Amino acid sequence: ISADQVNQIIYNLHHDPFEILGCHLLEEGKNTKKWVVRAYLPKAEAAWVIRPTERKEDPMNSVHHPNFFECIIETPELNHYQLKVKEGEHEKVIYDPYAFSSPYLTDEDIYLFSEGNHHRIYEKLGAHVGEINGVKGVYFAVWAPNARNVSVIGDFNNWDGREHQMRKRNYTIWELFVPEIGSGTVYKYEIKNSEGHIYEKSDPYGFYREVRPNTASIVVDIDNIYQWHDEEWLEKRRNSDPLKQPVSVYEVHLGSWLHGSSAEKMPLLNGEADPVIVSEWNPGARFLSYYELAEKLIPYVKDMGYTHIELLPIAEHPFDGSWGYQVTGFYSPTSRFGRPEDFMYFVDKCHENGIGVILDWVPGHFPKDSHGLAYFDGTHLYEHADPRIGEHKEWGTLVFNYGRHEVRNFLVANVLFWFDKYHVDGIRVAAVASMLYRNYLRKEGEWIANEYGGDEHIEAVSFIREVNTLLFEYFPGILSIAEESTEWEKVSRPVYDGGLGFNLKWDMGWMHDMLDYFNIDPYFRQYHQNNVTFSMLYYYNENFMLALSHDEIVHGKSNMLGKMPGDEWQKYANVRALFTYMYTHPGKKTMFMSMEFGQWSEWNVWGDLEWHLLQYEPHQQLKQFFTDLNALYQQEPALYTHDFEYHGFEWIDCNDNTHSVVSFLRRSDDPNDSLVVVCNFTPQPHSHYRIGVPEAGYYVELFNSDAKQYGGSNMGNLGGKWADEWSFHNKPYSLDLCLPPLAVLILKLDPTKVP
Ligand SMILES: [Mg+2]
Ligand SMILES: [Mg+2]
Repeated sequence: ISADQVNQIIYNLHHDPFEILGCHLLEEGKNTKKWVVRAYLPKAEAAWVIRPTERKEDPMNSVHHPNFFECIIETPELNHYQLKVKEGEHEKVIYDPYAFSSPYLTDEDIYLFSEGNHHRIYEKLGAHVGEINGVKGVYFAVWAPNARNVSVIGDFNNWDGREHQMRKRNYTIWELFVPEIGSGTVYKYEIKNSEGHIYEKSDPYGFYREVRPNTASIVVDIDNIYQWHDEEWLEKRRNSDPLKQPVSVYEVHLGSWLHGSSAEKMPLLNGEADPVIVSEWNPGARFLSYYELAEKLIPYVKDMGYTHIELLPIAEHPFDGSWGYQVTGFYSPTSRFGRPEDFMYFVDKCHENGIGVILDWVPGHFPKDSHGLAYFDGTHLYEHADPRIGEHKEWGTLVFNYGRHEVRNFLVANVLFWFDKYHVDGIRVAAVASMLYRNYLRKEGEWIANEYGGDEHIEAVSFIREVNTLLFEYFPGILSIAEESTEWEKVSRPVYDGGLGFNLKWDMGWMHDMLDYFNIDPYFRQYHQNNVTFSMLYYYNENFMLALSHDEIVHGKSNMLGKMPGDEWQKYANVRALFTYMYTHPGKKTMFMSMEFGQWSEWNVWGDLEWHLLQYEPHQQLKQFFTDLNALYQQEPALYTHDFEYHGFEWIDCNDNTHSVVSFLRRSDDPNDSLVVVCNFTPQPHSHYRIGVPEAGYYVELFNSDAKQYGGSNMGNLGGKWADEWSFHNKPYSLDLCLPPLAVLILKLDPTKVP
């Protein structure tokens, strides 16, 4: 490029920057092509083009002006890239703002979509505000290859689409530009199938929707509604390994954390909306907006000291009682809580407070609701036609055809969509078994094996591996968390080693062992010491997340206090002992709303949590317990730097089944950060209980779950204990400890204490 062309850009004299900026073909070789990417990046000193799917990074060179950058790349196709921009000490990674000249589908878009490789198809499919033939309007496009006809109906044509019949491109996608209409436009697709049957559909790629039980899609100017402030958070995440840092997740169902009064409007960011009544049964109650939740949920979580909030599915879903797991609008955050920008505000505010956001994502199935993806164009389009692989008959739902390119693309681009437009920090997928197995909840003779005569769902395994590959390439440093309940191997291992590509797996065995153990009368725990210790035997096969989730405090299982035996005092002690053990055991941490203040009742999705309990000392003390334990967890490297290395854990002794006592070390990089954990899982206090420690010195009582401020009896070691030179548990030195009842101690050598 020439200096005059550059100067025309710098000084805003150029007639169309898209001629010069973005990705331009220079020449074709035999096997390859020469491309140039150009960017105008004012205030940037340096820049790179990332080809994340190819594992490649090329520097950009300043050309004629310090803020005008060129990068020449030889590669057959350059569809998938990001710009890295350095402004002083700070780096951001972005999509090229000059990637798309035109709002309409190109030959290239349609080709990539057909191969299932359009990682940004949601820029072109759906509804987009744009300019065609010199007029501002909205481009609509939808995949419906077998439709006889498709029309856009909406507010703008009184739901009569005779003048808004769409144009079929390449026998696969319907499009229409509509002039003068913009964001706020309420619309659906009217489809005639091959039999002449006419019916209405929500926009599969729709970015916003009316409030359930209404189903109309709404046009969003998704790139011009919110100003982000989280560049520093995103830089930090991209440049960190979340496996080497503290992850304590507060799991939340947004619709049932806290309700407001339905007698006022729902405040939004710089706006308001009609209240959304939580139900006909509880009509005085409304949901909080994403905006109110940003003002109330985020400081609450910040004060508790959790690192992450995990949301039950917020993709648009018709029925409250699905909890979100039955999705019909994969590309919009539910309108129950306001608008897309309100949710953007919520993620931005989490990032300002140093809190990450994980989404429950549901690529496994979708329900039969006629507004949604089911039998979309008069064929099994999104779902496989054979019900032996295309229905979960026990659930009444449909299974995506993962082998069909445009379906794979729908889902793969969907997971990227939440990281791109909503800046989320991870996903969790429930019931991965449901996807992995051809015989899942199917009886003999009602399923067919794969082409090798196995039960493995080959197309699903392949899909899951592509999701995790692309996710970590485009957004390094995220969390991809799986719950898989059948002992499938290498769930949280890289795809190159034959894994599924998650970086964490819920330890469901650990959950079952812990809740079965603490449910047992203390006298009888001696028959069940294996519940405490067994899960360290398979621990190193995956990167485990220790999750006590929503699923464990519904459907007659009781909330945590209700699972515990004894009087009120012992029930609380049991909770403190379990959670202190969970926070000191190797693995990341997940717990669900209500567990942190001792809600007695089960989680009820039709109401909000029992906040009135925090009027009373016992609930308050348990919340202070969790607050201090989260604080300890972020402050003690040995609790998080080596969760997944042998170095990080060693049993001291775990053979005293008779007294239900176990003890272990946690270690980190610095030997002086080592922690001695001692667990007493009966109400029998011990005056003198010897534990081997690795070195002489004073061992501080860093934490004691029986402290009086947690609702305990306040027994312990009055600040700490000097190690005797007294061989015990194959260790040179030992502590003569007081063990409080139904309690866990954490002790740390203070190597600079005065003898
Ligand atoms: Mg009509
Ligand atoms: Mg209530």
